[PDB]
Amino acid sequence: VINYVEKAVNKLTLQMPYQLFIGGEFVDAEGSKTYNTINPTDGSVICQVSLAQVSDVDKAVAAAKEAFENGLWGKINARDRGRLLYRLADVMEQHQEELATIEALDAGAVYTLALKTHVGMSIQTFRYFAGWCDKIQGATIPINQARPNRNLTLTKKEPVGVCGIVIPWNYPLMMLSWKTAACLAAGNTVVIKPAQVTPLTALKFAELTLKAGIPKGVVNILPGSGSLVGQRLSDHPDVRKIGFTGSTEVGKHIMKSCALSNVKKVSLELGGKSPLIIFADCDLNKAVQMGMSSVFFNKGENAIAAGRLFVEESIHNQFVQKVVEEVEKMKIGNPLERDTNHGPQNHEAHLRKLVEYCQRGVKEGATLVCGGNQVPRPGFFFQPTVFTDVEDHMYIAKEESFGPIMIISRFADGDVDAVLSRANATEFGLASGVFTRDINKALYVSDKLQAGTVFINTYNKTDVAAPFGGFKQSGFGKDLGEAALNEYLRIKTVTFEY
Amino acid sequence: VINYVEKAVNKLTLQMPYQLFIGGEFVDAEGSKTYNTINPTDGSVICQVSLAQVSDVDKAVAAAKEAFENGLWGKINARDRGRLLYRLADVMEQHQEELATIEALDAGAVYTLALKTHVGMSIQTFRYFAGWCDKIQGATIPINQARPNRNLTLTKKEPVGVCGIVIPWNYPLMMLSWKTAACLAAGNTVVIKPAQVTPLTALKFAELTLKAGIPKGVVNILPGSGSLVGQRLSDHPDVRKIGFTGSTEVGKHIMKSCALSNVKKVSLELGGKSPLIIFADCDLNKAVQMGMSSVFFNKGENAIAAGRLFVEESIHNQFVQKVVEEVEKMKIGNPLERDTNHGPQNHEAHLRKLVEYCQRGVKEGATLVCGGNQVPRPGFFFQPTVFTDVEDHMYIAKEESFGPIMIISRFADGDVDAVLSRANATEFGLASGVFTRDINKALYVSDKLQAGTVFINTYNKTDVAAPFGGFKQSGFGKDLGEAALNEYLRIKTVTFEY
Amino acid sequence: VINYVEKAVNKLTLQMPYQLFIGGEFVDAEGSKTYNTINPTDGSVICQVSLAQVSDVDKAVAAAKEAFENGLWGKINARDRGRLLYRLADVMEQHQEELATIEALDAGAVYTLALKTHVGMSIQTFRYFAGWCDKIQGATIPINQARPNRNLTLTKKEPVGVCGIVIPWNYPLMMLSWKTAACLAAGNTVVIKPAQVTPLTALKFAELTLKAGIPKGVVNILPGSGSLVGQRLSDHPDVRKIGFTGSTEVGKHIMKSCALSNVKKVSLELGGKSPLIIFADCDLNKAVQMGMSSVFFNKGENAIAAGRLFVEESIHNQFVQKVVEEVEKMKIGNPLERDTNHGPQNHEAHLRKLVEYCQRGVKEGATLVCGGNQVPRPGFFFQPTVFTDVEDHMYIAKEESFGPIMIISRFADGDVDAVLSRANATEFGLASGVFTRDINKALYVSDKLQAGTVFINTYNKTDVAAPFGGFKQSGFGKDLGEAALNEYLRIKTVTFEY
Amino acid sequence: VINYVEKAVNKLTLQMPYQLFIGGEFVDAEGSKTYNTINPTDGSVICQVSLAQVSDVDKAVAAAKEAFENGLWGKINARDRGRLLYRLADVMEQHQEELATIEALDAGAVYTLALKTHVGMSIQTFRYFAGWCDKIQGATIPINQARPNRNLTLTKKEPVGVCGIVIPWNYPLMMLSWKTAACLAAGNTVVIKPAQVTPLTALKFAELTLKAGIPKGVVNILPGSGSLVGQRLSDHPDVRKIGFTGSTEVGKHIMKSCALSNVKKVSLELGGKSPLIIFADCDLNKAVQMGMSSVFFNKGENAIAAGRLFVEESIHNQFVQKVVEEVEKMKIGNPLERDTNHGPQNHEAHLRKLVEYCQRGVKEGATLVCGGNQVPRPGFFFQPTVFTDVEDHMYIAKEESFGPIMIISRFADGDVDAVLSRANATEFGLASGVFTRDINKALYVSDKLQAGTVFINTYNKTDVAAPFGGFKQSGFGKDLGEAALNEYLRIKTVTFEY
Repeated sequence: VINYVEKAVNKLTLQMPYQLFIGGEFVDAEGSKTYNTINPTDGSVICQVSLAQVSDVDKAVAAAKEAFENGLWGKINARDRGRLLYRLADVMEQHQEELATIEALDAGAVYTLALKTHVGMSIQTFRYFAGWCDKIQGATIPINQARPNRNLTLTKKEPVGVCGIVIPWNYPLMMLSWKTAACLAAGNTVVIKPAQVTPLTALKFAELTLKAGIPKGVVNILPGSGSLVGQRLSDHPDVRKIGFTGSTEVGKHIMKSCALSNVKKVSLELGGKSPLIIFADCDLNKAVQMGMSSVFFNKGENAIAAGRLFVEESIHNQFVQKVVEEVEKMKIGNPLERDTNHGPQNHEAHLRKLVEYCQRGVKEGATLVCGGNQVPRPGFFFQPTVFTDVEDHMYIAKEESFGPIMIISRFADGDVDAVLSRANATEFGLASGVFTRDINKALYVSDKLQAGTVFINTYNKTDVAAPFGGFKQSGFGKDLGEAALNEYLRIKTVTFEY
Repeated sequence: VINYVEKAVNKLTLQMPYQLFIGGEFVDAEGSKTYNTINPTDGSVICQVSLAQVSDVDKAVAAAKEAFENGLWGKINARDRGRLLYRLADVMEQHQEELATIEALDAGAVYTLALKTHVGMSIQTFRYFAGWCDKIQGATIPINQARPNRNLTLTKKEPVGVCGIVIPWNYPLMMLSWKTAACLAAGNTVVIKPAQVTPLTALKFAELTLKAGIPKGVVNILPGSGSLVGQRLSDHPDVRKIGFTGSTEVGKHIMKSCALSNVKKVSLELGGKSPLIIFADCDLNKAVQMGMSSVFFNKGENAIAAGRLFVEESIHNQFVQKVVEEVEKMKIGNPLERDTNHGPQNHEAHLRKLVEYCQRGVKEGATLVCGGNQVPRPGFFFQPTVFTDVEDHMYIAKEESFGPIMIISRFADGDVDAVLSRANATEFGLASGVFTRDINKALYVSDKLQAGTVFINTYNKTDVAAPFGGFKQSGFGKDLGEAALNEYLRIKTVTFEY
Repeated sequence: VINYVEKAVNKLTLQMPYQLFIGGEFVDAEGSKTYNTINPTDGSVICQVSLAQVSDVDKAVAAAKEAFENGLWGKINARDRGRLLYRLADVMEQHQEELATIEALDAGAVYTLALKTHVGMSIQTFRYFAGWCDKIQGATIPINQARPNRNLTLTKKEPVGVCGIVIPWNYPLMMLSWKTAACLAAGNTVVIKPAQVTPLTALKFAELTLKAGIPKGVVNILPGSGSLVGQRLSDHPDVRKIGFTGSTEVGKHIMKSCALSNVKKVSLELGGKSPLIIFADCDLNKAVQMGMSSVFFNKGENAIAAGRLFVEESIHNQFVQKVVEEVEKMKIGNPLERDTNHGPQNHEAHLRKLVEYCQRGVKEGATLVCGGNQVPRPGFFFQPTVFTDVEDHMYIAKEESFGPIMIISRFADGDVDAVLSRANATEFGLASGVFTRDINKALYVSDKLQAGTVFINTYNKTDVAAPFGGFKQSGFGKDLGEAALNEYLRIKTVTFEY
Repeated sequence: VINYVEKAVNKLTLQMPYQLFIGGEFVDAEGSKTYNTINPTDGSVICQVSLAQVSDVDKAVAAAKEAFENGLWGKINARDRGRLLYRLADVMEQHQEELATIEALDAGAVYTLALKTHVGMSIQTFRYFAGWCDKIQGATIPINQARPNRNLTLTKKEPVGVCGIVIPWNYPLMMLSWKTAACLAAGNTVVIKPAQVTPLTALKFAELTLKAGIPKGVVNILPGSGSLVGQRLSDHPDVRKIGFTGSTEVGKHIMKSCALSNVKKVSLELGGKSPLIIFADCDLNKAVQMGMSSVFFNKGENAIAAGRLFVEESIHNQFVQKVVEEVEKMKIGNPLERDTNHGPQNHEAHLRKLVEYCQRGVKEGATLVCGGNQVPRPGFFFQPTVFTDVEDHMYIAKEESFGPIMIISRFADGDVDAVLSRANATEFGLASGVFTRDINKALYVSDKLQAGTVFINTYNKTDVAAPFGGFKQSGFGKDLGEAALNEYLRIKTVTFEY
């Protein structure tokens, strides 16, 4: 039997695992060490969670290696790996209310959105990839013939083997799902590190894999310190790939560590400063609605949020009046209250960073139109904010808030290429967008924008079939889509002579 | 007008550029510095070659950058880019004897082999990749629809931008062309660092890009020091991809610097210790021919040369006897002479290295059945060598020689799984092969071998359409085939709502 | 409520629909016309079944058209259409014991096989294709830019629309599943025509689509005379694709009909005379079992069965001696009994042709080693048959039997192209096989065989991922695999200038 | 030596073969039968051309079948096949002035346009398809494993064999180039039947294949009666694929014949009546330019000609007036005059049909704004024509004219779905267009149009990489694009057990 932290909320009896998941069992960390996970709604401790040690990482991994090399996962039909992954998806759906509640407690996700998206997309993610398992194909290739002889050349797609994935705290389960589904669809086994601040949906997902019959060893979760577990996953000789989403500096270190050990393959999503250009000839109310969302969605803790809105001169003031009208209507509150629109930031230290951030924006000269402060109520809520008169040299033009702060700039009537470089000046390139009703503009603007995603007349419109990843200092590699699969596959060439 | 080093050799008149190619002109390095390049057939100094300085690397990068962003190459149709690359290939052909002659002098490549393979394949590459330009396609993806609205999602494959590629010395022009043709075809610009010890066909090549009409600044070439130029390209914040083939420790470092600067994408080809497994049921005469070749091809300076031969008990002795018989017959000598089937080694330091290498095999217990020493003639020639009684723990069973040293162990009659396991006991994984007439062992062994390429009843049969790359510590990324392009393209997702 | 035929048998209580399925409701045919369906184990009348007339064909088409054009199926996400098909597969799984049993009474399929294979594969078929729904992608293409402007070119894969599929009687549910599942996955709607002699499992399937939530009109089934429904569907101006499996004469007329109406798309799969070539170096006992199965599986009623076995002189006599011993251990009997392994032929008329066929086999000079006659018992059973001494010019060497008739020819030891030649001297070309331990023989033999599928050391090894169709007069077009989707999709090219 | 018709014209001495081209040699038809080919600039006989008889067809097929089965074309590497086809484009380039004059003579194509587009695009198509040869690739597929044994499934893509292709007269060289290039690229051989009224460029083409090194018998050409040649090819037992482009009645008959003989494969491109919908928010003047071209290009002799312009009510009259302004500026005359805009129709009988068509438009109530007549001068000119007040039931609203006839209908402001019905109420569906500055209608009208090509803010912008073909009664199959290659290839699934 599994030890749970029981807790009655949202009409529910939650049963939450709080330990390391290694080898298909929940165990305490070495020397029973633990740490506190914190509910951002009121500041309380939710419980104590195991704190992984170097020798626990070694066990997660030995188990991942054994499951891959000798266990069932590596011996069964691609189609059957499909079945299992599609079953895990049914289980996740059977437990959806419970997972969205846990994600609301653990991470401050407004409960309606945690159902429809955090958990909703998690489920689509496994179901999509399960589809791929028996549809991953190699090639036969018509090479030159060694006459008087004959040659056949074919390629076999194979799994890379044991993989370490490190997940961010903005959407704990969904991001777990994005990287894990693809990784396992390709026939790998995995050691997962959820962020230190958000371990709970990972741990419950762990248990679901048991409920789903996924073979002992295939999934191993290690909550705890990022630089203890992330570091060792990178150095380890039996790990062949690291998937990393997170901060830039930590990214660089990770790739560096991958290089120094065994030249493991590495993915990196290091956030962004995504531009959104809004011309005069767009549909303005809709630009307001979608503009607001491009910033405020999931309390701005969103690696592709619009980090700079460039609004055409002649509609700028009208756009700002309208955004202010609508911001006053958002309902800030507890994530479990059904009428809540805008919930807490994820943890305390981020709320501090948000405060410091808008302090500095005011200092350096920008115009603060609303918000900027902690909301006066318990927990870690932050007021939806709007800056105008942002000039390209300001820190709030260069830096990623990861919070609900709308940073607006003007550009001149009909002045396309100039606004284009302003928008391209960054060393990020994770996403971008443009609103206009003119087709020429839209097409042209999407060619020139130096970002991995261009949204046209919509925003935050990701999908499990559509690949996701940045250019430049946002990193490289994709999550979601056929393309995702390639990070977790290796290609073998086989050339016969006969 | 271009300065040349003129030489009457091989019934032609080589006219060799010897300088830096930067932005369309041959120029001297900073401070007019130069180094000598040496002819391995006689020990003499072919000529003086510019020695590239940090400020030159930067000038080469700035010109690659201008050409990508504001040059014609970035404006022209994909079809016309293809045209230009087919032209280049025609020019290369028109100069085939000169290029193979240059390569004979600079690298010691036997002229016939050079003409057929080094240059032949080179020309095939540019031809192959030429036809890819206007067939590089993206996708349209049926995403869930934001009803009542509609969504179109598509992808654009786009060039990554300024690239830097670092070429080894074993097939100077060929290796250059494997990497450049793919890079160029995807629409990038390039800065190429050929090995210090082999700069010559790379500068001739550069002159040819001029004959071909490749716009100024698309190709730039920088002979010089490996660390000086490699390190600078790795750090430069305008470079976005490194392609690298070379030694383990250098590669790791390259990958490190890529991480610590701007998360530039990277590729690593790091050689191997490739196992070749020979079963008593193969055609034995053919196995001696192909087996010998698997080692001695291009005097062993070959990244997928067979590092270890495992030969079945029942035929081990008859197999050795026959190899020895056939080695006696090889004419070693001047690469320019028609009779010659074995050139000198590339350079002096690699020859001394092969000498230490075989002493070391003897000290540790392996039988030295022939060769082992420098051939007593001018230049840097090495004896085709054969070792037997080689135990799994020996240094020469683990380390990559890069020379003509066939290294043979036995295995037990019947013992399939056992041998696979010893063949897989390396942290290399570049290539492998199996000889046998049995369909069942061939398919099974090819599954179980842990390497990027598996040759079945042939060896060294690469082709411009078949992807080439390692697993484990041989690195990652592919040269050749369609897969090679994915290394030099990026995917932008455009998602419209309407 | 639905009118059933109830039947207690095999320890279940069968509930079998028996009417036209049209617009999601079972209805009687024009003027209440009916015909009888005969149990082949005993010749009795299972029941009356509706007899579709012309006005019914139009009603079914008119329903499919409305459901494609205005109903949910043409409006939902590709992703969700996936879910409906995975759901249909789970419903078929839930009624699996019952479907196997209807297939036993209706088609004389041995129960244990009907369950593992007819039903089994049918489930995989819907699971596999449900997978494709949202992995069906078009392209983005790099056309020449109309300077000084820009062009964008993409392709959208769209459904074809209303399809008619005509299903054979050999594996009724399975072959329905084959063509239906791909058709639906691509977003089409369908009118299905099962074989006059095997309507039952189709009609029960029609009911299960109700349980799965498939919108009304998407599936429609019309039992009846093949030549009336078949005729009308292929004439109808609102049907845009016929998928057909059946005989040459009928297939031909159908294609002719598609042309004279509205130039509908067609696929044709017209049977086979598949050569199996058995080499002396093969594993003789496996060769015998796989040989047995190659002819006897599903009492030979199988478009891909080995209709000639060529055996190498040195092992011919020993092969026949063994085949005969095995033929003799075959238990013949009621498909419902656990220990039966050779059930009755599908229907009387077919049984009669099998009789006529061996009459001519004997008349024309072939040695009849065993069987070749109706088993004396009731219903329609036929005796496992083996002919040896078959000469190329003979009727039984040219015409497909589609019964359990093994037809053997010698070929001279070591004569490969000569037998290849004989194996290819047919206007069929649907499948083939070679048994041999020689990789070289195996690979060469598979190049040279003029056939849609080549098996190597196995036979009847179809898989839902592996495309299935013939060359020459056996047809064109694939079932199964990614290739299947192509027969049911159109490609639209969109070219913008901007 | 070949027999020429020598003509000094357009500063050149043309050398025009006039014989049948069978097996690499030009020859008279059976009993030397000939027919004349008429210059439509002045109605003069150009010269007499051989007239293919049945025996002749058979000879050509046999020469193709021999070349495919046993000749060089069949044994070479796909890469070497690529090369020859590239050489073929080069020879055509060197002859490009000559071919364009020949086409100006035989087809009345304006010389400037024959050079740039008729011949230019031909040159492109060969170049395009040459690149595809060594890049046509099969699959390796993850099927379920027959445990404890193992399985390998792969697909080989192979040629179909002898093809027959029937070429229309409107762009004789170009159309021939379209089908022949992909056909040859895929590995097959061919009998090409040019239009009876336009043999000359096809025959000049055949000479060129000689110069190019195409093996004797890969390309066979048979000028003469359409019924005689095309009908024989369709029934021939040794032909395996027909590619047909022309008229609906002849197309239907062709498909029928493929069915009746051996179920050979068939493509049909059967013309269009393609709608071009112009919205009031377009650029008015670009619309009048692109609009005029959409109809008048190549004298209206164009399968994707805009057969109806639907102009939004509010901009109609301004549009019709501007169009009249511009039609009066078009210069009419000799195809060799370098300032000609509009040349003669292709032949008398078509001129005569243009005349009748226009009478009929007026008779049924449409408004003749200009033209609708033979231009009085020698040869077969027809006036550029504008019709207005066209209504949905009229004959000229339904029938394809294939002449230079603008047929305009108004449509009510701010309806969109209602103009789509009108644009879709034809049984043609080859092409279509939308002019609009508004992205939302553009993307939506592109989905909704039932045609194989949608131009958006441009027209007639085909391209060798972009697939061309029809839906509904326009036929099926593609020319141009990767997807054309699959009309000419078959797939072999090969399945191992081991």
